[PDB]
Amino acid sequence: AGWQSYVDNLMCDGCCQEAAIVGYCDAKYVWAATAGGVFQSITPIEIDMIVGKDREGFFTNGLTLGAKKCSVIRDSLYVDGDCTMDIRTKSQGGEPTYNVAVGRAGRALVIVMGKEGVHGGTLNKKAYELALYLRRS
Amino acid sequence: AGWQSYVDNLMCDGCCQEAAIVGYCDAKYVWAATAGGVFQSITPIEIDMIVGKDREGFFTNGLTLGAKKCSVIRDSLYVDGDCTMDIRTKSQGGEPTYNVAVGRAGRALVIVMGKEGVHGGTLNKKAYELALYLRRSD
Amino acid sequence: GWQSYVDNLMCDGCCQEAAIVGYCDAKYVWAATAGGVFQSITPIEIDMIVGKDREGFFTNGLTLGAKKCSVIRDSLYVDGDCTMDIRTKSQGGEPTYNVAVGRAGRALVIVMGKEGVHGGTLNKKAYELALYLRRS
Amino acid sequence: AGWQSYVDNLMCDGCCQEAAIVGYCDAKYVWAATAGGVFQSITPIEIDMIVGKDREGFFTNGLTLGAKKCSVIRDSLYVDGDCTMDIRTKSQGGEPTYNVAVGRAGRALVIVMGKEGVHGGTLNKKAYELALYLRRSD
Repeated sequence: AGWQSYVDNLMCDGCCQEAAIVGYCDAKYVWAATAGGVFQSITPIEIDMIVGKDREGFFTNGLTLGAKKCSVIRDSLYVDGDCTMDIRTKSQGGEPTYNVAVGRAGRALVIVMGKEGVHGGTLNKKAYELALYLRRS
Repeated sequence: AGWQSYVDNLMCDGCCQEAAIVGYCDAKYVWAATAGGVFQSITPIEIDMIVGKDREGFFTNGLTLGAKKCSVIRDSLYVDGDCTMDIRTKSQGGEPTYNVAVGRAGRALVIVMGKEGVHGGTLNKKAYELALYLRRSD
Repeated sequence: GWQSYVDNLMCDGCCQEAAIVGYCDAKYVWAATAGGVFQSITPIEIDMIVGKDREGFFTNGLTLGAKKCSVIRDSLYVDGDCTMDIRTKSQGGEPTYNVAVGRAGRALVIVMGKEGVHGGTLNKKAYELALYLRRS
Repeated sequence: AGWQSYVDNLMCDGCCQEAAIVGYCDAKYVWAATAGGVFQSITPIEIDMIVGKDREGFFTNGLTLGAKKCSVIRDSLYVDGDCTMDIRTKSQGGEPTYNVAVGRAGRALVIVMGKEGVHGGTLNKKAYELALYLRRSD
């Protein structure tokens, strides 16, 4: 019912270490996120970079999510028949990189970070399905 | 009971130049394909490379479809919650490349080749959607 | 072509008739299986199906290609659904057949099952195609 | 993650006054259900009546869910392409009847009771969708 339950739904199958529902329109802030993760720290400026008119800048300079440096693998956020972005965190102190997927609905963004080893396709479709569901709703 | 029916409905929105339904189990061959395209010439050996246990050999050496040299962008064919593969044809003398998507249903493979400029995400969800429809209709 | 979707619905063999009919601007049969009553669905009949009056057809019934029918369940505009469970009427010594309507964006998927084919089978058949057309 | 979360998923959109996930095979009992409702009281005997070989007895004598007398509107639990039952409670002390839908997955039953005025179609598809989802998993 609440947005936290939507995060619960995303975290249910166990392949995500974190999940979040983030507004990108007139309620541009984190609606709900996994407690204690980095998504709780996603800023309005970071959201702008994700949904911005410029779809080439993030490929050159990357982007941050909750101040976590990431790289863009594929941008399909505004392409025909899709509404996703495949991202991957940058490895720091020997840590493994993590896949991230964004699903864009009409008012919010579905963001998921996979646990170590989880494939981008799994996250892509997870993000896609909830985005589509929110769109009909 | 015609699979040529499905390829027609894949060619509707006009973003594809080719479309095909290809088996990868008992009926390892093209069931239906765009007339005049390379998908029409997909050999059993090629189907094997697509659905094989080896999910690294094609990234290293690429794969072919109807003999056309291609590269694998992403493999999500057997990964949790997905059933697609993002492919892209290679250029010989500067000609435009074309994105390709594979959608794995029960015993059938949905394969679509986009026109110039059509994004992989578009084709990925195009193949994904038809595969999902086929799976749900067990 | 829409005639591709109707011949698609005839694949599994549980149906004796299938059709794609418009209910908005293009209010007429787009495609139908040849030799059946569905080819003859009129705009007046499409109006009853998709009408604002969701009680009229229960009291007096409805017709598809002039075939007299009774509405079992109306889920066309209800939340989470987009179907209608119909059943043709017997005009004497004839077996009845179930019919299901699936409402997509601007189209209407209509399927008539053969004798013995249960309504739930047809309901999900229409539901699945309507869902595919919607998501796509 | 747990079973109560699946119940939470079913209750999210607000059209259900109650929801539950009930095992019908080797773990034939309520796995999770809405706190304080009637589904919490679903017995193994009631479960057997729902999934039993006899698909006609319940139309004649009705059936109970948590001791609550109900009637069967439609049985599609084992028909081709479907996996649901459309049930409806019987009105007692002037109260309104409530629609109920049962969706059958491989090992469990998705059961939902609509609020006053909620249509059978809504519950039918809600139950159908989660049962199909559970099936993709088991």
